[PDB]
Order: sequence, then C-alpha cells, then structure tokens
Amino acid sequence: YEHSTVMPNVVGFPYKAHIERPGYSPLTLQMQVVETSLEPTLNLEYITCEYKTVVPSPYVKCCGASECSTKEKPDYQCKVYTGVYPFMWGGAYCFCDSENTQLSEAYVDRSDVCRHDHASAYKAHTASLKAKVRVMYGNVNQTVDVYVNGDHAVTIGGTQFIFGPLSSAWTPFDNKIVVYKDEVFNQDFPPYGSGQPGRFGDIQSRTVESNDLYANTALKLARPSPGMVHVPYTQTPSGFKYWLKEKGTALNTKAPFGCQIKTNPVRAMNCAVGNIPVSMNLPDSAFTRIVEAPTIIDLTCTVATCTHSSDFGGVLTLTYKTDKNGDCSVHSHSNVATLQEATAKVKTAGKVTLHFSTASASPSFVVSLCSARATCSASCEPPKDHIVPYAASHSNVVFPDMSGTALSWVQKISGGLGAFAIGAILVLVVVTCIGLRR
Amino acid sequence: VPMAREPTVIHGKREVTLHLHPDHPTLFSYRTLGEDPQYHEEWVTAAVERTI
Ligand SMILES: *[C@@H]1O[C@H](CO)[C@@H](O[C@@H]2O[C@H](CO)[C@@H](O[C@@H]3O[C@H](CO)[C@@H](O)[C@H](O)[C@@H]3O)[C@H](O)[C@H]2NC(C)=O)[C@H](O)[C@H]1NC(C)=O
Ligand SMILES: *[C@@H]1O[C@H](CO)[C@@H](O[C@@H]2O[C@H](CO)[C@@H](O[C@@H]3O[C@H](CO)[C@@H](O)[C@H](O)[C@@H]3O)[C@H](O)[C@H]2NC(C)=O)[C@H](O)[C@H]1NC(C)=O
Repeated sequence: YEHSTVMPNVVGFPYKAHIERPGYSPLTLQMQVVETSLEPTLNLEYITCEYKTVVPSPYVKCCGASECSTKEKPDYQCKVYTGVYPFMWGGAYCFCDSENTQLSEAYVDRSDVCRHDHASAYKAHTASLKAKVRVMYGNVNQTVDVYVNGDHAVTIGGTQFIFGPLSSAWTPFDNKIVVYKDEVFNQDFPPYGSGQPGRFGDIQSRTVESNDLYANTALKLARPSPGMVHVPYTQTPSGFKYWLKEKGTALNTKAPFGCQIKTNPVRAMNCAVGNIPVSMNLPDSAFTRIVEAPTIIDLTCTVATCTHSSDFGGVLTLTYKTDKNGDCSVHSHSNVATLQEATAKVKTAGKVTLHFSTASASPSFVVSLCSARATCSASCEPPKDHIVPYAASHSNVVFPDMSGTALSWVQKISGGLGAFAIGAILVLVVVTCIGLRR
Repeated sequence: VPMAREPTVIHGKREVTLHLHPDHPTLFSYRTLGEDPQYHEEWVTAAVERTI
C-alpha cells in the first residue's frame, strides 16, 4: 500500500505519520532525523604555503671577471659586482687590488614542511545531502542511513522507503572556498599565475607534490658592503604568515541556521532548512484486520490543564465504551497540537490519558482512537520560565481557534454592528418603496 | 589545555546577562541560529559583563 508524506528537516522532531487503509485498522509510524550532512563538490585550484629563500655562497672570482647565467628557477635573481676587496679572518686574499668580482645568486623554493601545514583553495558547487533516520512502528525499531534524493530505496523490515529531494536548494558555501585545517573561509583568492607579493597566494603550487611553482615575492639584491662577504638582499615578508594573522572570522562561527562546519571532508551538519518528502510501500503484515481491533463508540475529549510551553505541557483525557481490550493508534489531525504517544492501552474501564504540547492560546483539534473521532478545545495559560535549554516540541502555530475568547468577542461586536446596518438597510428600503409606490 | 569556568547566566525577557570570570586571555564568541545570524567574537582579558 503506497503512501506519501512530508516531514520537517529538524533534528529530533518527533514526526508521526497516519496510514488509514480502508480494510484494516489505522497505523501510526514515527520518523526522527538523527543526523544530516550537506556535502559540496570540490575542485582543487592551487596550494599555498610559507616559502623559503635559498642563497648559495658567493663566488668571488678575482684577477678576472664573471658573467651571469640565466636559469629556470622560480623568482631567480643574479648579479655580478665589480671592485670588491673581500677580507677573511687570516687576512685578505685576491691579490688584485681592484680587479675582482663577486657573483650573487638567490631564488625562492617551497618550504620543508609545506606538506604538513598548507592552505587549500577550492571551488564548491552542487551540494549533496545525506541523512540518518530512525523509524519505529509496531514493534520494529532501527536506524538507517539514506542519501536524500529520489534515487535511493532502503528496506526496513519489509517496507521500502524512498526519501525525496530536499524542498530548498540553499548552501552555506560560496563559490570560492579556502580550507585550513578545520576552518572554512568564504574568500576570493587571486587567480593562479597572478599572485601579488605580501598577501595571500604570493607563491602557488598546483598540487602539494607538483614540481612546478610560481613565486612572486619581489626578491632584490644589493651591492655588498666593502670588505665583507655576505650577499645582502631584501624581500617582502611571506604572505601566508600574514594571512594567518589577519584572515578574520570564519564560517564555523558565521554560518546561518545554526549548523556546524567540519572538514575532511568539507560538510555542514545538522543544518535545519526545508522539508523532506517521503515515499513508502508497506506490506500486508504490518496492518491488523478490523475485526481484531476493538470497537470504540461514544468518544469524548476533555482537558485537565494546559500551558503552551516548549515541552509537553498539556494533559488530555478520553472517555469511551469498548467491548474488548487491545491496542489502538492515537493521532492528532492538526499540527497545532502534537501528541507524545502513538499507541495507547485501551481497557474496559473507559478512561485513557494523553500528553500534548501547543503554542497557541486556544488550540482546537480532532483526535482519533482507532476508528473513533472526538474534538478537543482548551484554554491555556502562558508559562513562567523565561528561557529553557531544549528545543520546542510543537509546530509553532499561534493563531487561536474561531471559538476562542478573543474571536468570540470579535464575533459578538461584528454581529451587533451587522444587525444595526441591516436594520438601517431595511428602514431605507421600506421608505424608498413607499415613496416609489406613490 | 585547561578548561575555563562556566559563566554565570541571568535570565531575562528574550535576553541573557552573562558574567565572565577569566584567569587568562580566552576567546568568547556567540551567534544567533536564525535565518540572519548576529555575529560576535572577542578576546576577553579581565572580568566583564555581557548581554546576549
Ligand atoms: C699572481 O698575481 C699576479 C699579480 O700581478 C696576477 O697577475 C694578474 O693576472 C691577471 C690575469 O691575466 C691580469 O689581468 C689582466 O689585466 C689586463 C690589463 O692589465 C687585461 O687586459 C686582461 O684581460 C686581464 O684582465 C692582471 O693584470 C695581472 N696583474 C698585473 C699587476 O698585471 C696573476 O694572475 C696571479 N696568478 C694567478 C695564478 O692567479
Ligand atoms: C530504539 O533503540 C534506541 C536505541 O537503542 C532506543 O533509545 C534508547 O532508549 C533507552 C531507554 O529505553 C535509553 O537508555 C537510557 O538513556 C538515558 C539518556 O539520558 C540514560 O540516562 C539512562 O541511564 C538509560 O541509559 C538509551 O539512551 C536510548 N538510546 C539512545 C541512542 O538515545 C529506543 O528507545 C528504541 N525504541 C523504543 C521504542 O524503545
């Protein structure tokens, strides 16, 4: 017997579904969302890490001259100087007084620990949702893991379940992402091959083990001071170290809808938004024949106390008359009130109790015990505790019933005004008819 | 790593007054888990009093 329904995508919400087969007693299922995971698809762009300057020893060729030779190294810099007269601890070598030259060399290279501490630049699109749902009905417990899209069917005790695609298509990740350890940043990084010195991405590598490297750190050489051998140079500080100190905020403390961001793999968990359609297919063994279920007649509903609080702050009493004792399915047909139990013990005494939670001043709903029906109305007073540490267990519906006190007063005043207007209309019509008949 | 003491909460009408007692610079941050959150983060150094 195929069935369909929609359930809120709120973790821990006690959703209950009612199935009414016309040849069998009604059945009630319970579905609860334990855990979700929004999984985006990532494309790696480049990898950034702290750089390291390699400066070989100078080659002081003296009583001669040297010529610079080009090389294919990242950000290579080389120059030749004339007129150096170096000194060492034991004295000064290079006999030639002024006909000496020194060749300076330097370039940039990826650091030694780049493969343990680096930042990744990604492109994120087309998130995929995954969830873990707990279902119970009759005597069947169990939790399952399901991809939330209309193309995964899971069987739980002979029943086929298909969880449809999410109603909304909202993702907390922007188009471009920078990932560092366990933090996700919504950042717009410079393109590969166009990095600027001193900022994020001054040196870039296509992959952590890739041989190619593009480095732009404005390495510049300077003439050595007289009588020393030191190869001076100047260079703009590393951009990765700068980014570490002024990245600013994150996405873990910035994401909406109160969902935690985790890494490896990048995902957003327990992130309440939208609705999850559910498609079901149940066998005949789950239902019960109508002859076996007890017959319930003369069902009346009364309310003892009501306080529209987050927890179950309502007590309900049902009176009935039955022939035998067994088990019924208890359901509420309106979302203004949510019942705590899905099954109740029916007995020849004729009194059962239930618990419900509401968020409206004057709720009104219809409750069914097996096949009987009854209508409940209540007057609920506000609670006294200002703040509680647990989520709401109701559907957050505030509009009162048309039979409530405020709506009753509105009805009375409107009826009085309408009666006055109707009397006005009648008098005017009578006068006009008398005038016309003359 | 040490764990800082639990702050003292004072309930109000859709508002919480929060007492903070640090021994050394700790990071304090909060956010509202609605449709449009309201961010904050800070480096608390001495005893303070914040309303959230
Ligand atoms: C031992 O010390 C003597 C010091 O005199 C070195 O002689 C020097 O040798 C260089 C190499 O040829 C000379 O440089 C040349 O200078 C002329 C211009 O004078 C230039 O046209 C050449 O192209 C070349 O650059 C240098 O002049 C010469 N010193 C003097 C005072 O003339 C000698 O080389 C040293 N021995 C060794 C093995 O290094
Ligand atoms: C279906 O299976 C789940 C998981 O086994 C059942 O939930 C479990 O219910 C028991 C009580 O019946 C929980 O034990 C108690 O948990 C409280 C939590 O504060 C603890 O303080 C107690 O000392 C005791 O251990 C158990 O924690 C709970 N499991 C989980 C994961 O929440 C569930 O009841 C089963 N379905 C039905 C209809 O019974």
